[PDB]
Amino acid sequence: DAWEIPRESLRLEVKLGQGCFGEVWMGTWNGTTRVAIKTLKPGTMSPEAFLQEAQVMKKLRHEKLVQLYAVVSEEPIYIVTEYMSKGSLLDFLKGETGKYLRLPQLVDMAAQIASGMAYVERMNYVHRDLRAANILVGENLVCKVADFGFPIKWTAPEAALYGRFTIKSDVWSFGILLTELTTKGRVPYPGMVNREVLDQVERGYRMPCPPECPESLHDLMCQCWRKEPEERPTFEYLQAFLEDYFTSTEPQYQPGENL
Ligand SMILES: Cc1ccc(C(=O)Nc2ccc(CN3CCN(C)CC3)c(C(F)(F)F)c2)cc1C#Cc1cnc2cccnn12
Repeated sequence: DAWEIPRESLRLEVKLGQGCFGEVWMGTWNGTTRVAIKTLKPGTMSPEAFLQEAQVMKKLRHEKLVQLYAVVSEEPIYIVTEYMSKGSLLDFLKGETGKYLRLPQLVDMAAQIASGMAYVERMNYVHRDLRAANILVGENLVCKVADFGFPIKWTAPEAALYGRFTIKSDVWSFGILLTELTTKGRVPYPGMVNREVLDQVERGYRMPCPPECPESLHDLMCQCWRKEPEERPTFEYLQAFLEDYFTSTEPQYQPGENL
């Protein structure tokens, strides 16, 4: 058991999520420390399929990966975790302060995610659904990699077509996630339906450079979007590249209207 707790500890205060097969609540733990809860909506998935997520989350422990705190085996099940106060990043980028973000805050932000995924990469694990809807945000623009568990527009074409879901198909996704950041949360492949994406991309189409995104950064995304998984960069290299960007790659970056 080890991470099992009682319902006596917890209190589910305001419903923040409304998942495929569950819900998500702000709360309080042992009446003191403020946490988040995944509640299985009963019948649907059962304590087998749902509770392999707590297995996986037990082994990972990293400063950019949402931290498991506790579990509740006896039904209804509450999977418990730290609370990211600004929520999902897609929400944050679309919300109040999205308009004030410039490219040093987005690229800093990006480097934290790459950090988390490098740790994921080190453990020989695949995420499978890397994107702005699976990144939570707390104060001071701290981002962490989360999971809320199909998206053609984020999934690599070798994983979408043939199921080769490797670390390097998360590398692909990271490049797309980068375009979300640089457009402020806009959906990939504007106007193009799932079917058009595959076909065009399959035939070499990549997203053009976002307006006011320098070309150096657009060369990074295309690096993630190479046709051969093994020629994609790595999260470590991407981490460093993003960390060093304004000294080593854009020292004449000058902020403008949007970025
Ligand atoms: C309550 C809660 C419960 C569970 C999870 C969760 O499922 N996390 C998770 C699951 C799996 C994986 C890794 N696998 C990927 C798949 N892969 C195939 C295998 C490995 C990881 C990761 F950390 F590794 F990324 C995280 C997140 C939250 C949240 C929250 C929260 C906190 N503040 C707010 C504010 C607004 C909204 N939500 N929220």
